[PDB]
Amino acid sequence: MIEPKEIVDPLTPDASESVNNILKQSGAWSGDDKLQKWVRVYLDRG
Amino acid sequence: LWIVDLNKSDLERLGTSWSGSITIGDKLGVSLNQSSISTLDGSRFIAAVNALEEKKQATVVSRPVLLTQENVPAIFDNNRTFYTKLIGERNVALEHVTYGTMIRVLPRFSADGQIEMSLDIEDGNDKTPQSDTTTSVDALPEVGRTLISTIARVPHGKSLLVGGYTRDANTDTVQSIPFLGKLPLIGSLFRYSSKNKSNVVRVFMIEPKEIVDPLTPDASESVNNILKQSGAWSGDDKLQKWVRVYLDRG
Amino acid sequence: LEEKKQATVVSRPVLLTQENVPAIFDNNRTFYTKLIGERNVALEHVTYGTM
Amino acid sequence: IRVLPRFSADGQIEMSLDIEDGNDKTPQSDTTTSVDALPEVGRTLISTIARVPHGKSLLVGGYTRDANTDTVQSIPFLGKLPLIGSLFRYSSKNKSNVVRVF
Amino acid sequence: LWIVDLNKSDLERLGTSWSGSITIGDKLGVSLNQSSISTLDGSRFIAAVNA
Repeated sequence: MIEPKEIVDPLTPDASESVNNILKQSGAWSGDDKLQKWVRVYLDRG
Repeated sequence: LWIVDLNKSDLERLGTSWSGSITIGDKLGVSLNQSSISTLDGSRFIAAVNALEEKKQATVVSRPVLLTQENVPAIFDNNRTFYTKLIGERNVALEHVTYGTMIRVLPRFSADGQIEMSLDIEDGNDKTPQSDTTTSVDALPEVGRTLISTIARVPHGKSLLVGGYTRDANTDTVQSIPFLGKLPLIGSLFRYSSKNKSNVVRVFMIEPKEIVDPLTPDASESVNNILKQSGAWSGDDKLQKWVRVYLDRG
Repeated sequence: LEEKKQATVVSRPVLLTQENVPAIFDNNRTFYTKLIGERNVALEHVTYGTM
Repeated sequence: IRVLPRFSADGQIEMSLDIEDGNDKTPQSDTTTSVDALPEVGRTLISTIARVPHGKSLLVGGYTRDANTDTVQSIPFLGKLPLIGSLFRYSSKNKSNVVRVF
Repeated sequence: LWIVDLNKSDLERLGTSWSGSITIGDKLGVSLNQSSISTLDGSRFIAAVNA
């Protein structure tokens, strides 16, 4: 089968809230660590 | 960009399957299910039951980051090899999967503030027939190869999808004996049922952002918080400081 | 011997472009399944390609 | 690493970067701690011009990864009775999470 | 330039997995999990635990 659709809008909600609902529920969240947060924090908010 | 994978599968196997032969007085030989009498004369008929089931679930989320100027190309690619510990040190073996990634882009600015880019991306492992033992494939999940070739524009600081793949599947079979598999008392001792079900999504996202500022705090304070807490700091040594000090402050 | 077999599989790719520009998507996963036995060891596998 | 730098007017530096780092893919270190001794880092390659103000530090590219794995292998009938039903399980979790940035 | 790496992993493995076969009076043979009787007649069923 086939079906296209037109798209003009960004994703709602945002992608940074999608994966942070994945990683805190699949059991792989990695922001608690006080050894690795010193270099992820350069990398999440700019 | 955001790679993301979700895998989920369960499988069950239960039932018997019979074979073998009998004999009567060296005058007649009755065999069940292709058991040749030319290899067996008194070996009576046997059975085989299978019982095993499991539930598998695995996720993997990876992301590359890279910056350019506008109207200039750039390439990023990467491939690590992930090992896992097969059980045994003298009875020795390993198994390993390479995990490759590639991305090249060509961005520009618009008038109203949105970014337009030009994407070829790749991700996956190479097809390797390996990990022969049952949990050896279970250790490291597999993700297939993929390739996009797409220009796509997106408003400032927000996230748009660029392509994906989903898949759902079942399987059902009931293998049995024709006459004796329907009587109510022990008729379900002659079944052989094996369901199977897996369902997998995988999608590539994208989001750019504009950047004008240097990193806050500085990088020399980042690694000096790493090395004094991971336990590898090397400024205490009175034999090696005489040449690192030419090298930290100019 | 007799049996009854039934199987379904439903898959979908998604992708976007602009208008009047080409684009390619292709994919191939390999699906393993657990043959019964760990020391009596064997596997079997099927690649599933899409373009 | 190869580069090609120049000065700007206001004091910032603009450079031209191709860098590489890693080991070559070697199937080796067969014993269990032999891989554990020396860690592995994958190959990487950048091709990027990037400018940065004087004396401060800017990021040029990186890679992170998170993963799980869960499986519960058991016997269908006898794996649910309360008394010794958990003697027929086979559970094996797995979890790794790795960052790396230039 | 500054290379930096952080790696972290943990892994656990626990449980059993069974196999083997029995016999009754040289008249019938019941086997669990692909144990062929064509290699074994009196070798009773075994287990394997990993921890």
